[PDB]
Amino acid sequence: GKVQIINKKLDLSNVQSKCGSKDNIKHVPGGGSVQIVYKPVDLSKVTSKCGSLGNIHHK
Amino acid sequence: GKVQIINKKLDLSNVQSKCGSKDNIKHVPGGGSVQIVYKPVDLSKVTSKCGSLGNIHHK
Amino acid sequence: GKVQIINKKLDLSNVQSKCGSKDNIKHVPGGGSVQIVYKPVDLSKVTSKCGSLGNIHHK
Amino acid sequence: GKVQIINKKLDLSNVQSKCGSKDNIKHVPGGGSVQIVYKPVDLSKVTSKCGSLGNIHHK
Amino acid sequence: GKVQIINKKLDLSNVQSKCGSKDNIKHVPGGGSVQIVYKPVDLSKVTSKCGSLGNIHHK
Amino acid sequence: GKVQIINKKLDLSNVQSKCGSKDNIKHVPGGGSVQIVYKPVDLSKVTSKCGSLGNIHHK
Repeated sequence: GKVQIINKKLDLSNVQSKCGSKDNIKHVPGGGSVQIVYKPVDLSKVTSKCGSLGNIHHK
Repeated sequence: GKVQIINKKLDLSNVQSKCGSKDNIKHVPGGGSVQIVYKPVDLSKVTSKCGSLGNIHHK
Repeated sequence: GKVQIINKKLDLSNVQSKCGSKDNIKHVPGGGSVQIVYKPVDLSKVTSKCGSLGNIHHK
Repeated sequence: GKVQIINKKLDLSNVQSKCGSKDNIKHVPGGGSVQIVYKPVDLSKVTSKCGSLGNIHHK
Repeated sequence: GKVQIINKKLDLSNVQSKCGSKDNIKHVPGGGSVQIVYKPVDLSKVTSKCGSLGNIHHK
Repeated sequence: GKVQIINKKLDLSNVQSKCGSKDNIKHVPGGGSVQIVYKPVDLSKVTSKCGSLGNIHHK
């Protein structure tokens, strides 16, 4: 009678990245009173080398 | 009688990236009172490489 | 009777990138009172390379 | 007696990029009172190379 | 009886890019009171290259 | 008997780009009061090379 065939292959990916990240004072609603005092002296050399943010295949 | 065939391949990707990231004082609704005092002195060298933000194939 | 054949390949991508990024004072609704005081002296060299933001094939 | 054949290949890409990125004071609705004071002194050399923002094939 | 054949091969892209980008004081609805005071002395060299923003083939 | 054959091969692209980019004070609806003071003293040297904003093929 009837015949049916299905093949699927399915990749789904969702990548958020920050190579070498620094994040400061990230959220301040400020209800009532808040005070923040911070220095630093950073002198910063940053190096970062992110890999493929990906779906990837080889050879 | 009747025949149906399907083949699929599907790759779906969503990507967000920052390379060498510095993020500062990121959200301040400030509904009452806020004070922030911050330096730094950065003296900063940043180097960064981001790989393929991608769907990718080799050989 | 009836024969039907389908092949699909689909790559779907959404990408955002910031190579070398510094992001400052990103959102201030400031609904009451806010004060922010910030320096720095950056003295800054930035180098960045972003790879393919892509769907990509080689060989 | 009926036959149907379909082949599809589809790439769909949406890309946004910055190379050598800096963002400052990105959004200020400022509905009450806000004061921001910021320097920097940058001395900034920026070098950047954004690769193919693309659908791409080689060899 | 009826034979039908379809082939499709489609690349679709949407791209936005800013090589070397500095973006300052990006959006200020300023609905109450805002004061922003900012320098810099930038002393700045910028060099940038953007690769093909494209659908691309090399053989 | 009735036969139909279709082939399509399509590249479609939309691109916006800037090279050596700087954007200053991009949008100020200023619905209450705003004051901004910002220099820069830049000494700016800029070099830039945007590649093909295109659908492209070689060899």
